[PDB]
Amino acid sequence: ACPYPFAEMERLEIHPEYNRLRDAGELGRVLMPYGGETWLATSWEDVAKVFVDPRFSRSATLGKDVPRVLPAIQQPVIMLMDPPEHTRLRRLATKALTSRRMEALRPRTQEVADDLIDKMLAKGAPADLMEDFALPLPIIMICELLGVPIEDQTKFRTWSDQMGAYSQEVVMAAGQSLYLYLSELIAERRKQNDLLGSLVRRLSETELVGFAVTLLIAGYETTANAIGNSVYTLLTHPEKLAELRKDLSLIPKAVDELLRIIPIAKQASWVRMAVEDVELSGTIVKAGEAVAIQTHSANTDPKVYDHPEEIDFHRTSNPHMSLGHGAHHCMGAQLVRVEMQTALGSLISRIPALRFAVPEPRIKFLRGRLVPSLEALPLTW
Ligand code: HEM
Repeated sequence: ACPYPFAEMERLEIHPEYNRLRDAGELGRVLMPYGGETWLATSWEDVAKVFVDPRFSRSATLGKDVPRVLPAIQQPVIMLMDPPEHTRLRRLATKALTSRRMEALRPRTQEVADDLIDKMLAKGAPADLMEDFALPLPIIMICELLGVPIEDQTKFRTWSDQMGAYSQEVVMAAGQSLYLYLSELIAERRKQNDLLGSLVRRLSETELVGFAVTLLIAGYETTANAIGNSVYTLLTHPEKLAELRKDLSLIPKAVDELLRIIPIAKQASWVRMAVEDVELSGTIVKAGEAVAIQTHSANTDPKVYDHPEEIDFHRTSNPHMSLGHGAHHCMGAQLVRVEMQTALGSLISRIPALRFAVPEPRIKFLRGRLVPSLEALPLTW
């Protein structure tokens, strides 16, 4: 078993191998740094199975020395649950966290988006979209979706930023301040029905605050990167920026085509566990063996997509895996699209003379994460 990761993904590209195996119709076996060897799925068909098939448990690695990447062991989160606990827990949260409820935020997003622009270009010459726009937009929208008082939208932020750049005694101090402030908020909503109110309706207080902290994590630093990384990719392919400044009616299907093509992690997912013998790619991953997935190789499979390694805003359908598949599919999906749609949309519309302030090859990324994130994205206009 050839060791994994294959190469520290510097910048935003992928190691050839993944696509090599997809096409080989080969299921990879790799040696992860911690825990042991794992299997590795790269095909759309075989990444679809691991997302949706019930022969693969996410439960079965809580408290375990499982084929992993970071030494720390994972601490029961929703994304580490199987049916029917997961299903009862998702079934409830879906009744509060609605696709409607999320479309309902588009007018606010416009405000914070279009006034985040106002400020940014109202300041200096060159800017840093990351600190001036890509990072603030999603926390502000997270807050607004929780119905956090705008008088604490900053104090709050400051707490979510110190989850690193902050001392150990003031990491947990932040978390505990966020946990105790987020229960009190749910306490001051039980007497009244928005998202936190709707959540109180069968969920335990423990699961209620749990979820509120999860959404913060699941969709803050991820949504930042999507906005950041997309702008980047769009500026290094203007044939396709231009295609969006001519008509903005495209941006929905664009957001999804940018989601397909940009890698969401620097490497393969947390591993799932086979709870019964399964065939993937002609191999019998036996019960107990572990399988990690690559969404990118699935998101550019020629057996599923035409001209995969090419952008195209007219794709009939777009069954990408950047936002998950089946039971555990991203329950921000709608908010994400909303955020990203209005984020890029105005951004483009407002400032159609946008460009890098530096030679792209010179635009640096970070070494100390699992998701690809720009260290800074300086621009001009
Ligand atoms: C902006 C880019 C985002 C991307 C690319 C993204 C991607 C994903 C992916 C790939 C999963 C797969 C879970 C899995 O099957 O392992 C997922 C799950 C999830 N995401 Fe997101 N997400 C984003 C933003 C958000 C936001 C903004 C929220 C909440 C406000 C959110 C909440 C969740 C939740 C709760 C799950 C777990 C659902 C479950 O386990 O049933 N995400 N997301």
